[PDB]
Amino acid sequence: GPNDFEMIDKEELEQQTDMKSTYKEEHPFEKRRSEGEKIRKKYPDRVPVIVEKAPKARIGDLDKKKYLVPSDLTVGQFYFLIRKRIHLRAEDALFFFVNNVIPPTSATMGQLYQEHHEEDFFLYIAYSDESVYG
Amino acid sequence: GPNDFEMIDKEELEQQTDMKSTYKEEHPFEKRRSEGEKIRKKYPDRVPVIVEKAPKARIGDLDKKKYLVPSDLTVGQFYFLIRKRIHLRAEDALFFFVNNVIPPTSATMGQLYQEHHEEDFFLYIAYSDESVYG
Repeated sequence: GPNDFEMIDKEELEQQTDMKSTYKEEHPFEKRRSEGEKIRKKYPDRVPVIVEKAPKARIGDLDKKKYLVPSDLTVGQFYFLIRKRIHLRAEDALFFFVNNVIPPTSATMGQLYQEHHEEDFFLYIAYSDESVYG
Repeated sequence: GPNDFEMIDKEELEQQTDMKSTYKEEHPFEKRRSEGEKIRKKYPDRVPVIVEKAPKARIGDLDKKKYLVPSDLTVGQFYFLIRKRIHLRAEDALFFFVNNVIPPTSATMGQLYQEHHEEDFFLYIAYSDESVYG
């Protein structure tokens, strides 16, 4: 409601410790929100995901950071598809982080997007060789 | 199924960074699980909550750690009632952390317990004067 009070709640301060994103640094919020809003409108069966390396990760690079992922793929299948894009062995460690936390491997990409997408309509994922974002 | 393979999942490694608890260090898991199962059976309308101070918190002490909380109380109301037990002013900073994260102030204690109780059936909350757990 335009004339209703907006509650400011302590948990918003979690954003003080959000994961680093060069993507966010290079692109202003309004352009990001524009593109993610347009792409969610255009591929509603898919979610847009920015996949970036964690600051101290010792792990092979990824060419593209922007992915349109079917919303019914699990996180585990996404591990496989990113691993295949990085060209990692099955044994090479690969960890995802959403809001600094390893997401459930059973979870769907659509459920992660619904719960953790940002106000620019993008889901941000960091990847590392280690199990702690750092 | 006992004869079925148990999935070992990457997100379990989140527990490597679990918040400190003097309670868990002083009481072995099996005694805690016994008490949390018995107390969940006796009080189905309530959730058992362990409230302990964060390692770096500069904040008044709590005489008791063990609380039986009605599961329909909000996080905001639980803030108020813990505030009343510490005897803090309204304007004195007080933050809760569940699994290192500030919970939603609108969430119910029962929901928080459902998503975040540990295998001893206790919900663990740390409190601090600062907005980041440390």
